[PDB]
Amino acid sequence: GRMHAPGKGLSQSALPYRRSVPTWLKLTSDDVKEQIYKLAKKGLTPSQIGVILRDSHGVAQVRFVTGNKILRILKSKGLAPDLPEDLYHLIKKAVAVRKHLERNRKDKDAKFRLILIESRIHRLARYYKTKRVLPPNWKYESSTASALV
Amino acid sequence: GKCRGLRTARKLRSHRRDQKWHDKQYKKAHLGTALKANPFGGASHAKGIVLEKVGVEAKQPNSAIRKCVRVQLIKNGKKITAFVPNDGCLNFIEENDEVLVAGFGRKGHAVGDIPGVRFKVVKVANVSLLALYKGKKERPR
Amino acid sequence: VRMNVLADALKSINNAEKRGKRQVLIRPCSKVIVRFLTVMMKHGYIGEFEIIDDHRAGKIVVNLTGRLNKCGVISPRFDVQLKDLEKWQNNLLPSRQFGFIVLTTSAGIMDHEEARRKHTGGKILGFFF
RNA sequence: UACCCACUCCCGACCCGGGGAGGUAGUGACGAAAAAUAACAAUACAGGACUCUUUCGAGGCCCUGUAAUUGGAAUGAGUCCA
RNA sequence: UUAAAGUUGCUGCAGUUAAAAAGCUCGUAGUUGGAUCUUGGGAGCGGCCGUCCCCUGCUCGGCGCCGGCCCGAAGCGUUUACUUUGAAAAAAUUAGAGUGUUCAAAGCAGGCCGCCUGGAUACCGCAGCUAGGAAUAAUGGAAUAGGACCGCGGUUCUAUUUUGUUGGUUUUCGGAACUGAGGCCAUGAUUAAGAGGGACGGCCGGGGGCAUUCGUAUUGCGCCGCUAGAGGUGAAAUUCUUGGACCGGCGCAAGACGGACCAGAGCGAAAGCAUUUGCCAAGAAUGUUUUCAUUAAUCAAGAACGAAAGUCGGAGGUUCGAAGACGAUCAGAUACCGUCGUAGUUCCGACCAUAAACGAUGCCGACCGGCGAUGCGGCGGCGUUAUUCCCAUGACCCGCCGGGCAGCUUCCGGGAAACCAAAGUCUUUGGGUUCCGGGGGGAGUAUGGUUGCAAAGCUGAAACUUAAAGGAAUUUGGCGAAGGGCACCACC
RNA sequence: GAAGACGGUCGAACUUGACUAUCUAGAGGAAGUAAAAGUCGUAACAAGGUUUCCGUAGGUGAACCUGCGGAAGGAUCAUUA
RNA sequence: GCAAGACUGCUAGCCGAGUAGUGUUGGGUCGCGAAAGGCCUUGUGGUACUGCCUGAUAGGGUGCUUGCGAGUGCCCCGGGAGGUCUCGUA
Repeated sequence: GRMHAPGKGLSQSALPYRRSVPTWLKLTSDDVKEQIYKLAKKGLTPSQIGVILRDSHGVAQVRFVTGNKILRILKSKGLAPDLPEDLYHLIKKAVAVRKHLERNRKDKDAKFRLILIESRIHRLARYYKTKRVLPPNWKYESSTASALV
Repeated sequence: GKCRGLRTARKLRSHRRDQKWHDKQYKKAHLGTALKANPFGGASHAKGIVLEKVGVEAKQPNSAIRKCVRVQLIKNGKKITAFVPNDGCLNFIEENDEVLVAGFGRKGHAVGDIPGVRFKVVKVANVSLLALYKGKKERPR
Repeated sequence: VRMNVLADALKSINNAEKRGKRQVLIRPCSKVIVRFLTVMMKHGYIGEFEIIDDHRAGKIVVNLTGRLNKCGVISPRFDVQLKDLEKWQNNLLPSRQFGFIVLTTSAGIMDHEEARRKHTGGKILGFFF
């Protein structure tokens, strides 16, 4: 099931069969790109961009109304952050666990979950080095909290 | 095998090698301690000198005494006990004679009724015990 | 985790034949399962199948007759020369009169006697009888 | 604590000399292949085979066997001119 | 020494109880890896099917030809294994054709009245070399376009067949490097796995850590009235007591633990978790038309946690209490029982890594029967209650979905049986991956190494002895077991 | 053009000294095996007469016993608002 | 604009009126609830059945017989009177 958790699970999205835009929506694709630009300028993550674009304007998927995805448009303009958002969230969770363990010493379970989070970071960093996104000399040490966010 | 990969050859070769080396019948022949423990050194027959004749005890359901001759070898001077097979053949062996000690047949195990021995006698005074038992020849003096 | 889709699918239809069902849905779809059920239908052991088309890895539903006994698999894909075909078909085929073993070649996915008559070997894929 | 360069070859001025290289023997139950110590007759004896006497009993020429019996035809080991 | 030995298991072992899952997670080498890229068209030899032709191109010269087509070829059209052919692959020995060593093991001889002759072949795993095939695992281009294609336009260095016999010229003929603008393409990204990571909203749980508060009970101190007794056993005593033991009541002080609710219930990888409230940090589950796009379970060598007791320095020392001291049961108690009683039991730290740490059953993934309850979250529907009306919320009920501890029946099927929805999909053996055992003792023992202040933890034999030690189950036996019936050789 | 000599190089070997592996005295103690008869008691197997077993501590002639924490391989698959 | 169906709230003449007053937890049009008075056509029939309280003959806490377990009956008023209700008994 899960990579670190013991139990299994089954909860994920299920995209429908039809590769067609909805007929009732007359919202122009250039306009959809314009909300993608302005909500990305507001400073959110592409999962949040997708859920708000699905929520307010009621579009099924970006990939049907347009030809690309959200991160493809963000890297086409160039205002996307260099750090990936999942690595950013995992690093922020790790430094939150480190700040929790700064004051608590006997908490062995927090140290165990810290080892698990660092294991997941080391597992994903080699893939992001392999697919040539991150520089080859990049590495996550135990002290990178003032320079890396 | 437990591992059934295409490119997992000497994993299984090493596992076979370790569990073959960790056997007993295989370990009896491939270690020098077994040959250094046997006084024969892998030899079928051996020569030795008789120094005394001893009566040994027997097992539980068959109560008797058996006749074992003590034989000293020439390879190392080790003091071992043999066993005269046939009936009425103890009197042919006295002190200071050469005998041809051999095996018995259970790879150096105490066979049947006589504890503490693993070898018997085949020849005495350069003639076989069968000849001295059946009266085929005469013992020299 | 699912790596060999073929072995799981053929064990699924093997258990479906053993239990006594008539239709069974195997989850993954590759080209190799299509070719194996194709030559399965060509050599007359099972009923005609349907492949459902989705926008993902599809599924296959098969109508089953009672003519099949065992649908095995060989993992991994050992290479088979023409001098070594008798070595496999003596100890894996239940008899010489029937029982049919398939191996993938440079020409296509096809059985052993056609490989003998066109003189081309390849790696072994599976078997049935 | 054998005989010889004749067969197969080899150095050397060289048809012609030499070679325990080799060959020929004797010892030899490492081991392998072939293959003697028996065949021929029946009274003395249990009937199986074919027909009758409910069953013993005649014909039984092929008889399954077997008792230091008989006139026997044969070949070898070994002795031994060549 | 080999087959028997399916008792070394590549084919082809076993792991709940017969020998054997490290206590449980993380994790580097190695191993194993989701789907998908090209099919058909045109006609034939024949009674619709079996043979069967095409599926990259631009210089030298050729069954031919009347400036142009085809054919032969020095020059080439990314790459591994597999598969078939080909070369090169000492002889005897292995298999094997030929012939009367009289047979045969051998040998390459031999036959017709000078001649005929054979004295071959097959095999020689791998690795190296050359070729028609792209089914199978990966390689590979073009995404900040230093992307392809016919072309347009400039800078620098050099080969001769061209410029009155000739000293001499850039050329023309043309080689290479750089290079500015535009056109042209169908201008370049397959999806979203009943794989994985992450984000979002409600929530769930004795999950953790820190700080709090509460509840009796134990023991002791201070006071009050009371009497000569609390100690314990099928049986007494050692214990304390007019120096007031014991009990009842009022207050103070310390320490331990959170009963009844408290369940074949929940959480955590495992050891383990139960008084209230507050703070911090996660995590499974359900919901998704969100995001990333093969990131994937498995783990040599390496790391964190780890019941109880064990050692080391402090604080407090109430109950309980190894050793130690007595009384009886006893023939003998140094053991059971009763009275005191040390370390320890509690926290702050510093360590070691052991259990019947046991579901005595590794982890991931799929498939194969039913049934009713239980816990989480969601999807709807009668009806009642928050008093009477209207919607959603908590609670009741009906039925569904996904995960988990589980329960009942079941020749599914398996096994030696007890039994098992896995302990099945195993001779009809093959989904992938770590660890561990070949008779029982000697023995987790000698010794070596290694961690440890200390006990010990891991690795780990040999010699010698025996033919048994062991697992499941019916019947006899005897119980200082349970439950029945019988008798005047038992009782009333 | 011999003998002989100073230098170089390869160098067998010798003396001194350390170290390493095998065999053999080895005073002495600690153990198990092969057996049929000698004393204390039967520790465990039937509620083994104190239920058994596993880790960690402690003394004893002996199997053994006692805390602390677990197990059912136990005699309980179950105790009624 | 035609055009009737399906069920339903209350009042037992209608207006005052769902008006004072009450109120839950989170709401709303909000449940519960008379009256002084007026206009007066002048105020409906069959049929049950009732321990107490909170807060309806509602819902739910809970009752009585005598030892036991369960049934019978159990609002008020007037009158006729009798004297311990059954089913089996841990």
